[PDB]
Amino acid sequence: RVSSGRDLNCVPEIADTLGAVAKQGFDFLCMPVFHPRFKREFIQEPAKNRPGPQTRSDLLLSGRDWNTLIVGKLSPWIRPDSKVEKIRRNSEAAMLQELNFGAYLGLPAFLLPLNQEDNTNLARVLTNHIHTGHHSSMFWMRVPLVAPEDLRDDIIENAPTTHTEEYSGEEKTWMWWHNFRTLCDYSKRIAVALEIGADLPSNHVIDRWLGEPIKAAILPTSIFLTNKKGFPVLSKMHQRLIFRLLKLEVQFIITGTNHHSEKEFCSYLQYLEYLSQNRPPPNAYELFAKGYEDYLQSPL
Amino acid sequence: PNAPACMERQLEAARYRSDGALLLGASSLSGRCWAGSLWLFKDPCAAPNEGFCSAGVQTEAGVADLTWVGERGILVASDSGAVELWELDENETLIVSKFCKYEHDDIVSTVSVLSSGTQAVSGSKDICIKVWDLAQQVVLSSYRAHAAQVTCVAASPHKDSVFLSCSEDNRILLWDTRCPKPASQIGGYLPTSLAWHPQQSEVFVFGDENGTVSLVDTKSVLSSAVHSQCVTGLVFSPHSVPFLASLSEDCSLAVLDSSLSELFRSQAHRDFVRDATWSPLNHSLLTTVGWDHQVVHHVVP
Amino acid sequence: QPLMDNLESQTYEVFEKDPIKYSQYQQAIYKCLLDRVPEEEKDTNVQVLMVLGAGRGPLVNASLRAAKQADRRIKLYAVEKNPNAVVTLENWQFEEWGSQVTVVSSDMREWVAPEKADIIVSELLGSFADNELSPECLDGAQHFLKDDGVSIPGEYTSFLAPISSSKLYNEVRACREKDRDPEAQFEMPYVVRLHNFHQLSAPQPCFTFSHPNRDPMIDNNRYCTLEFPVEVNTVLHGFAGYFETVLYQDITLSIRPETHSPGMFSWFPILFPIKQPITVREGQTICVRFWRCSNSKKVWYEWAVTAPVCSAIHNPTGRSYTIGL
Amino acid sequence: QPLMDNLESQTYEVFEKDPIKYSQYQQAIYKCLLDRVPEEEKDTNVQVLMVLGAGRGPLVNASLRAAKQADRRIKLYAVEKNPNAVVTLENWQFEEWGSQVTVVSSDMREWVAPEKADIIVSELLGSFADNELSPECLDGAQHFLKDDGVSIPGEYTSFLAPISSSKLYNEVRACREKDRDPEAQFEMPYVVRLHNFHQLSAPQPCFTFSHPNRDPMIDNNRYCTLEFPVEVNTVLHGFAGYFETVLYQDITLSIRPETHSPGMFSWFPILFPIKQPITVREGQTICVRFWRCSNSKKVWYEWAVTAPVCSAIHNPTGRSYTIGL
Ligand SMILES: CSC[C@H]1O[C@@H](n2cnc3c(N)ncnc32)[C@H](O)[C@@H]1O
Ligand SMILES: CSC[C@H]1O[C@@H](n2cnc3c(N)ncnc32)[C@H](O)[C@@H]1O
Repeated sequence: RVSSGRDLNCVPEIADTLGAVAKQGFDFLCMPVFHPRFKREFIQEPAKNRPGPQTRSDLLLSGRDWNTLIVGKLSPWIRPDSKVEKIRRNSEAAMLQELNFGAYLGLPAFLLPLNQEDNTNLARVLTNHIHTGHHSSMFWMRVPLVAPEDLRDDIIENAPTTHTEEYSGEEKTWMWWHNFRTLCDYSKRIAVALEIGADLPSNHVIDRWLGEPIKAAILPTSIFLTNKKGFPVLSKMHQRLIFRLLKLEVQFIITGTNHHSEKEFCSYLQYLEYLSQNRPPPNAYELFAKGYEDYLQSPL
Repeated sequence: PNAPACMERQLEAARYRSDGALLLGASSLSGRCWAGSLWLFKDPCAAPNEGFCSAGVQTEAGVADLTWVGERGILVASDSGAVELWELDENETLIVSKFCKYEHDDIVSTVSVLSSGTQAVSGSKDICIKVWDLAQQVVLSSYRAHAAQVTCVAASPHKDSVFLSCSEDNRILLWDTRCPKPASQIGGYLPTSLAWHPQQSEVFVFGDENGTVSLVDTKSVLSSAVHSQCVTGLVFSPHSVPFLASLSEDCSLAVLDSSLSELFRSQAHRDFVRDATWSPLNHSLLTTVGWDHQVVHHVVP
Repeated sequence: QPLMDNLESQTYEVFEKDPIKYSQYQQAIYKCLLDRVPEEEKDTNVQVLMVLGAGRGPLVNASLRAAKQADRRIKLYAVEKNPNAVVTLENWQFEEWGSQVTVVSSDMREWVAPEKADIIVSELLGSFADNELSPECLDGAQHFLKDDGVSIPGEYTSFLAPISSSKLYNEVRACREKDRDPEAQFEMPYVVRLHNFHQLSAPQPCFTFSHPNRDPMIDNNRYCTLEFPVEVNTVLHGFAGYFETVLYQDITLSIRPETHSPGMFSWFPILFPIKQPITVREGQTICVRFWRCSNSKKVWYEWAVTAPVCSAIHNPTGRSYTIGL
Repeated sequence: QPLMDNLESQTYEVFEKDPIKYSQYQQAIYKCLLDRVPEEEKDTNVQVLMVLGAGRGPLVNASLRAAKQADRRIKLYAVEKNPNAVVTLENWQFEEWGSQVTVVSSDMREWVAPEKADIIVSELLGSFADNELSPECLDGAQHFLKDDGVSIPGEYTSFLAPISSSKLYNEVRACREKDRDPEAQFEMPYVVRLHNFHQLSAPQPCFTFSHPNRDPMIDNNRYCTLEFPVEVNTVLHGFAGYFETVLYQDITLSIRPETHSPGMFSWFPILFPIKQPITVREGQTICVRFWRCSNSKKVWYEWAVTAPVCSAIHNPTGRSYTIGL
């Protein structure tokens, strides 16, 4: 059985949203804790003095539900590495605010994107939240296998996509991650949420992630092919990647809208259960070793 | 009048129709419920008072942007990932949903009707730009030209294959769908707003995240530090020689001339200025909406 | 440490789950409104009530229930410095309370109040009464209380008792951490539901604070000597700490075992350990000294046993434990 | 840390033993008095001078020598928070200075000044310019400066340079102490007369402060990225820190090696170490990030190398080193 989550960026009513998601068979919901478009000002009047509540109430869910069913998401307007000083400062204050609300809610995990090369100040703000107060939330860094710049359609007449091999360049998002966790001092609380695209990179790029703390794999509905009966399926190569991820016992995250509209949403989940049930059974050694994976012991 | 009992605090959009009726779009960006609403005021002075609207309707999610589709249609950019078409009933007393298509994988941020008025273009946080056939209610083409969130899309006033896009990947793209490679890169600080010049076919203006407004010619740049923060919108006046309204997150409104020089300034808004619309009846009257729930009617000198 | 730290949602949920406590504050507010506003003035006289450290709103609701039962007019201010709790209060204000309640997102020591208060209501008390810094907070809020203004609580007192417990002594011993002084675990108090222990002498009052604080050039620092008669042979491992508070007149709350408020579980006793166990013979007196110290940044306790034998002074200068201001 | 700590008599004696420094401040005051008071007003116009952090009195004497040479009338206030230095100033005031000098025993951020100043004179600068908290102190004193008032110094800037030194790296390594994080010695700056080292790239400006601070809602926090071109093969062990200050107009003080004030020894360079040495090939760029952080109690620096390889962020949240406010 797979542990799965639903990634949503639009949650009109939490209780209605969680219920719908859980009926579909998901174990958790990744959602914004402040409205993703609700940009807040911290320095300049009059906007810094904006009234009313800044977000929805913690009273909307039981404490058990916040602790178990909700993965917080950082607002997409928060840019701590912006080239604009005012944007950097508002982002720092907004990032601390969102992280602190997450810690207030007792969220098991919180998603932060690694979507560019320089994340120095995002790492400084996270490292500072980690050393402030008493909390133990996991931080899941959302990082793509292939950078959006490297998978764009070759449709810009005067800015063509490079057809030549860039061995180290195709591994760039691993370096985004490596630099981020080096800055943060290998904190046990910082993990990878690996995002999977329609076109898989070459093997060496995938193998770069071997030995990395992958806690989740993000599967967009758009990467799924359609079978004879209209159900979402994966290419033999994506299936190969899923089998490796299931061995690591990652939590799967389904992102985007239903692109298999004629069929129900849980079909994406059903396909993952199918792959999970259709993997090789554990041999005598594998059944014995269960629970000992990466568990350090003193030699007898 | 069959409309919701109360409209949401965060006014996102304001657009006058050729007769002078005012279209409003709102979202609740805080509190328990994060939904939205579409409103029509045949009496714009009554706005935003719900008990004095001509028609009003509640949407499932927030209104990130909207546009008129002729005189009766209302195209909506939804937080849900949907692009929705709504239409005023034959009595203009009810806003009825025509289509709700979930084609985008994240918030639909920007929406624009092409010159023919038969097709539209959407932009999203999912990094894609889509071309819609409004009568068939389908996506004709989907484009992943960008490497980050699509901030703004603006259809050419007069060319049905031409549009602009700008994004957090620092690209401004000029599109011509007749081309095998439809996008072309034009050309700093991130581009946040776009407006084609109403008279000069090859001229457009763009706003940036640092408060700068720029004048750009395709065939061939003029620039001014208009705002202290992000330029949210740019709307040219309906005059023979247009005036240019700029709105920002600095909570101000500036009305500029052909040389980008400031003629008018308003600090009426207590929160972010979201949309501006020039009156089709009184060319000196400009209406702005903001997150402070104010509908301000400005008299421009 | 609700002043230094922002309390989590589930911590506030625990506080709120104590009905006895809130019915006591409601009773104290009810009595105070009746003594401040005569029947003839009930429609004219609006009392300005200020909840200082409102949390998620139980004291705001207790004040509103109190005004309804007293049939007196109130104007409420809900002051909270934790912006995460402010979200809860602001959602309550829009949905339930309305204009009657003004939510203020601020530290009570910094807040420029628009008008003076008739009553200030707070629950800034710890297990040792003043260990959460209620004296410093309420001294900072005092200038916005009217000359005839009332503070609920009006008074609080801490109590100490010598205890024997080789079980708890070992529990403190096991709190040795790396990158700190190897004995720092003994120089800090612990909140603990004391179970396997022996109370060696009856609890005696340690420190008292009164609000409003009348005396000019106020000093929250203190030095107390306590002499505990011991009737048994034993081993001293530390001091159990409790408190009592006067909300208003005869309405009180207590965690002192002999006067414990029935059914109230908001506070467990505190434990001030000692580094070395001390032998006590029957008929001997245990003499303990406690200091409440501070600077502009921190508050802390220092303590020592001076009879039957001396201990070292524990936590000198807050080197192992401080309470953030 | 002269703000947090009271400097000893012999520490002040060391400062005073630098004639170049005081003749520079005297020259800056002399020039300022001549620009502020025209010849015709020399008998009518008395300038209110305030020495903020007067120590044992060298800036008071430099101000008096400056007024005598400019032939302008001055009214001096000598502000000092260290009461041990106040004894020296008060003995000087009774014996030498007289009524002309008013000694004030107070923190400049708390002092209720009886009148506004024409000129505020201070020497609150450390080896990294702002590391002794001159920005916070002078921001707190600003309200008592006249609208056209002058601050001496008027500006200061810190500089950084990558350095190689296996000798200093080992010296930091040997600073491991018990009862603290085993790597805390690498997350704190040191004042050091750097001798056996290699400067890897020319010093570049890091942080700048201007006084009076004109901008509303002042922020002393900062984030700087510096790119250092490297022409040699080497090993990076840390960053040498220096400063420059504009006392008045063209009158300056500098410890930046290329512009060093001749004969001035009041400040040695600062050293920001890194935990792990970093290999640098010729032609590579060293990229360093520095933050100046704070809360209401403390100020600190955080730093990291992001090229040719990443280091961990050093001193996150001031966990190893803070500057007391
Ligand atoms: C019910 S526990 C005490 C409550 O008072 C709040 N609090 C403590 N000290 C202050 C203060 N100085 N100003 C405002 N609220 C305070 C805390 O954040 C908490 O919600
Ligand atoms: C010459 S070193 C700096 C001098 O200024 C003093 N000082 C530093 N900060 C302050 C302050 N905030 N108020 C008054 N004196 C200060 C120190 O005690 C020292 O004598």
